[PDB]
Amino acid sequence: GKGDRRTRRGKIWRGTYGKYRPRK
Amino acid sequence: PRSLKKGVFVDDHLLEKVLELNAKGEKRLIKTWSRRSTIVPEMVGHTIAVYNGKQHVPVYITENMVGHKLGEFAPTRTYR
Amino acid sequence: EQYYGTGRRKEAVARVFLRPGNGKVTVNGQDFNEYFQGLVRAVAALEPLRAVDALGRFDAYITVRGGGKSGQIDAIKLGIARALVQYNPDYRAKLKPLGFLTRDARVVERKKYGKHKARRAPQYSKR
Amino acid sequence: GNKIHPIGFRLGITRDWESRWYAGKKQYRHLLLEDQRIRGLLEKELYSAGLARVDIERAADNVAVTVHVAKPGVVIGRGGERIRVLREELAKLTGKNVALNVQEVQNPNLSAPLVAQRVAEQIERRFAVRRAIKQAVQRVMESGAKGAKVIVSGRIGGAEQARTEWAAQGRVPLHTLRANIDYGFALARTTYGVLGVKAYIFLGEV
Amino acid sequence: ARKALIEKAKRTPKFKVRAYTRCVRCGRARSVYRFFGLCRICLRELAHKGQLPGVRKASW
Amino acid sequence: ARIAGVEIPRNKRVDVALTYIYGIGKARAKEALEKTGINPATRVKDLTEAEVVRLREYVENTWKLEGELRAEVAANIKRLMDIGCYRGLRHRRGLPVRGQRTRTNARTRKGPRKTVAGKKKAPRK
Amino acid sequence: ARRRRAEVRQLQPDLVYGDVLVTAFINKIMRDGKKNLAARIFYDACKIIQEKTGQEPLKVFKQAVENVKPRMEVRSRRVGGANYQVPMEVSPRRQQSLALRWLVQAANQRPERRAAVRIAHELMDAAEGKGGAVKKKEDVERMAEANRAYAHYRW
Amino acid sequence: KIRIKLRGFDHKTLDASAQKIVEAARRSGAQVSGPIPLPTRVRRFTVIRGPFKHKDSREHFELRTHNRLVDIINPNRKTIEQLMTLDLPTGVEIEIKT
RNA sequence: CCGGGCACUCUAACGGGACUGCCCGCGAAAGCGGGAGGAAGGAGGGGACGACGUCUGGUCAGCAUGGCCCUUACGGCCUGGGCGACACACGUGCUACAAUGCCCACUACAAAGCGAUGCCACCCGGCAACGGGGAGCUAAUCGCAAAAAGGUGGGCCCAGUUCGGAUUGGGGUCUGCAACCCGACCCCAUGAAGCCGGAAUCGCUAGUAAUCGCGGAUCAGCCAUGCCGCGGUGAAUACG
Ligand SMILES: [K+]
Ligand SMILES: [K+]
Ligand SMILES: [K+]
Ligand SMILES: [Mg+2]
Ligand SMILES: [Mg+2]
Ligand SMILES: [Mg+2]
Ligand SMILES: [Mg+2]
Ligand SMILES: [Mg+2]
Ligand SMILES: [Mg+2]
Ligand SMILES: [Mg+2]
Ligand SMILES: [Mg+2]
Ligand SMILES: [Mg+2]
Ligand SMILES: [Mg+2]
Ligand SMILES: [Mg+2]
Ligand SMILES: [Mg+2]
Ligand SMILES: [Mg+2]
Ligand SMILES: [Mg+2]
Ligand SMILES: [Mg+2]
Ligand SMILES: [Mg+2]
Ligand SMILES: [Mg+2]
Ligand SMILES: [Mg+2]
Ligand SMILES: [Mg+2]
Ligand SMILES: [Mg+2]
Ligand SMILES: [Mg+2]
Ligand SMILES: [Mg+2]
Ligand SMILES: [Zn+2]
Repeated sequence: GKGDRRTRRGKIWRGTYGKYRPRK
Repeated sequence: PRSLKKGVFVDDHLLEKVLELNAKGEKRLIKTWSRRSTIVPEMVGHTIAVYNGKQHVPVYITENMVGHKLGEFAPTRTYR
Repeated sequence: EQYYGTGRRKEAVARVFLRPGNGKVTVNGQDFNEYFQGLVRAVAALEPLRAVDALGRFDAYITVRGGGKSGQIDAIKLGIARALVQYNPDYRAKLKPLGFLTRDARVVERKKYGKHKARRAPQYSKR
Repeated sequence: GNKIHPIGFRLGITRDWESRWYAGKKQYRHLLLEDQRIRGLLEKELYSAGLARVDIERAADNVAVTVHVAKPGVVIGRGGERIRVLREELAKLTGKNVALNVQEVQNPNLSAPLVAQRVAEQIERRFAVRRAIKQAVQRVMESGAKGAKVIVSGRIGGAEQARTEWAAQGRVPLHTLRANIDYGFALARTTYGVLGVKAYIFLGEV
Repeated sequence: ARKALIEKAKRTPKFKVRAYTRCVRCGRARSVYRFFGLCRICLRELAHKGQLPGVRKASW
Repeated sequence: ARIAGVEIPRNKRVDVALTYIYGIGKARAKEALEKTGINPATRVKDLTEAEVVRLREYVENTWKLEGELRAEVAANIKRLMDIGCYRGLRHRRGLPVRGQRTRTNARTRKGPRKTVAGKKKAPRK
Repeated sequence: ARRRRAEVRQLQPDLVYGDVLVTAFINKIMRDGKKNLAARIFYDACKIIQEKTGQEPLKVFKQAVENVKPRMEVRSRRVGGANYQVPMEVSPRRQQSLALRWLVQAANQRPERRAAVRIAHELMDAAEGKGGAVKKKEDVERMAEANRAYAHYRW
Repeated sequence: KIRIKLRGFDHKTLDASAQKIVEAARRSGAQVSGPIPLPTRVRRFTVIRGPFKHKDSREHFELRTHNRLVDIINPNRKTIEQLMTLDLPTGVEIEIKT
């Protein structure tokens, strides 16, 4: 969930981007 | 998960005091207030007394510890 | 030739243009069902027409902006209801009782200070 | 502790600002720090003139300004010898080169800031508080005003136990956002310590 | 405000980091609003006096 | 089949199944099925001996896994520990190592709460 | 509610069966204001009932509700030191509130993985006269009268 | 094509600078595009009322920056005069990107 | 997108608008109960605003201030520590224990805000953090910007498990003179407790609760899960 750093919703919550949530 | 980037940091207080002290060879003791500085190759063999805020702890530097900051051998707090 | 209302809800603006025709409904250049894809509520948006036997005697071009889809659905609900009266003011005699003419005033209440969410107060202990 | 400053509360209507100069997120803090430096000096000296207000307008290095006093002369000086030194004291403070008009306070007993200053002085000279208050309310109430009130803090009369003397007449509706009530606060150092003085004058409603 | 630690105006921090806002009016160092240079307390004091132009009491 | 040291992922998608290996996670899993071209969705029970070989081949020679990994990691900790190193001491004292508050919740590294007598009057709240 | 008498708020009829009673059940099913998801669940249920049953789901829904309504219940009241379970009638309004609430609660106690199946099967076992819902209804009524000795404390 | 930008803190101080520029130009230039509103930019300052603790009080303050546009087409020389030195507002700032 | 037009939507100034006025019923009156028009009734909904006073309440560490005390140190400058300690106890919260769910795709619909020594479109390199390079913006023109929940599709099948992400090993990117004590952020490993919580106890009456995400102040960076705001979806129940 929101606490999973390396996941979709995880990056959102932590307000970041990366492999699991790229900037499109 | 350590980090610093490209440009290993080391205060030049002891640096120009060590690499320079390597001219005659080695020496007994040193006294620094730079926990900040990284331990580099040219220190192995030296005995750098580090300050922990109250004391100047004598830290013998070895090969296996090249890379760690000096503060890591001068523990700040005192528990039991 | 063409009739038009408006309708707004919870901060959703709806531009409703009714023109005689089949029963096609365009919402932002999209089939009604295209925009409100799988939203059980949607059906509602056109309730006013059915409230007077229109729908199968009209066609509608709809614009929308601001808010969320269900809010937009409520706005559209009013536009269609308004224009449907500009068309024939005798239609109020039926849409009134169903309150289709009313603009729901309910809006997100302001977030007060010292209070997690406007009303939800902080939990306290050892009192 | 309750009740907002009746001025900060009435800025919307019945009560304009004391600095009508616009600015942007880069200079505002400066033009502000400036006004204060201004009021800092103006008050540090013109005390004797009895300065009720001090507006400050701007447009671009042409810092309008003004100073509403009860006794203009004190500002001016022999022909204008004081209003000179000071006028240069402004541009020496801030190389802005600005005006320095002077409005006269028709009645110094309808300007809360003065009425406060008034009583505040008496307190230091050791006048009986209750009297001063009673009186002050009168001066204000006699020369017009649909209402008025005065409040002194504590250690009244050098007492160890801080108190709070009252006194007020007519109307002073603070909850009514339209009262147009001048508020004035005057400190009051003393051998034994500070005493705060607030003054309220209700003049005209709508 | 310990009129000695009001050496913030120093501008010679050796390293731009050590630079810290600090109130211009109180010396208050813990709630200094960039925009006003004031602390939350004085920012509230002057605003009441109408001495902060434009600054009104918000309500909605 | 057994890929890494006696590993037996089975009856479940190979990618998921590969996870049951010490050293492999969603990433290295998906990656190996990639560089070995095997549909991840296939149940290992439906894998091919041909495939099971390429997998076994790749994975085993390309990464330090299972026991060999624990050995290394074991080693590491013991190193910063054999050295004066602050980080080492923390490991010895069994306390957090990544600079965390030990005044409260530090349970995961400490274990169960070994409660002791306290000072009643003085709302410890 | 110390002043007025908080009047019951009316709900918007069903977007399908045009039934208020249905929106209600949907509201109970709904969690975290996800009224869409709520709606779908209920409907797939009316569908699953169409399947295993050659009867209109709306009629099954009703029947079910009816069987889970408690016409009597016990209410606690302190009198003379101790508290006594006083049985008393149950207003129509509360019966409905209770019936629907229990259906969803009982349904979510069920073993089927899919939400829709649960409401469906619970709704059926309900109109049949069985199911966890109807039990609650019965365990309640059994509770009442089982204390008829105190029925004179009308309340 | 005269671009006129009016900003301020008072919405009368600006409307009193969009009037001293709306008629004093309709006698030398285009029929002019009336003063155009333009959304405001509000800046909120939320402060804890008291000096010590009591973090649940707080009062709300704000700086509302109103805007105006105007935009008079056809400089016409004669317009650039009726609007040369004929204003009044002190709590205003003007901009021209014609 | 261009011509072109202010209709519409907005933007934002100024006005209109609701008065128990109108109708029936009760009443001495005030007013109560309905009914009609109306976007809106009978305080429309939410703020700002909190009397004489009480707690001898908070705050001399925001400031101001009487007295008292130190005035080569109870002042001052640095470097390094500390405020981050950890057997243990409590408060407020965060993330969870999962299928009305979690993933990955792909597609929608916000509102208020912020943006020179800055937002940073777009392009290239890098799994990525981020680094090169650069368009436009002193912003209703450009940018932060994707809103998320939803919707379509597909995977997982009920397991401490595609639930949950705590710890810990490793490799890095940034901000900064400098990240040991003591920074966020990325990637690979690791994958803890937790299967819904004893006695107790908290919030909330509707766009409220619950739930979803977005922006701000402070600020280099950040330990924001705090705080102050914004909008999406949107209940239950109140006998008494
Ligand atoms: K109102
Ligand atoms: K006291
Ligand atoms: K959640
Ligand atoms: Mg997960
Ligand atoms: Mg729907
Ligand atoms: Mg909300
Ligand atoms: Mg001081
Ligand atoms: Mg700083
Ligand atoms: Mg500042
Ligand atoms: Mg694994
Ligand atoms: Mg610690
Ligand atoms: Mg009032
Ligand atoms: Mg106390
Ligand atoms: Mg006390
Ligand atoms: Mg602390
Ligand atoms: Mg807790
Ligand atoms: Mg790339
Ligand atoms: Mg377990
Ligand atoms: Mg897992
Ligand atoms: Mg650090
Ligand atoms: Mg389970
Ligand atoms: Mg925020
Ligand atoms: Mg920040
Ligand atoms: Mg930390
Ligand atoms: Mg944060
Ligand atoms: Zn201050």
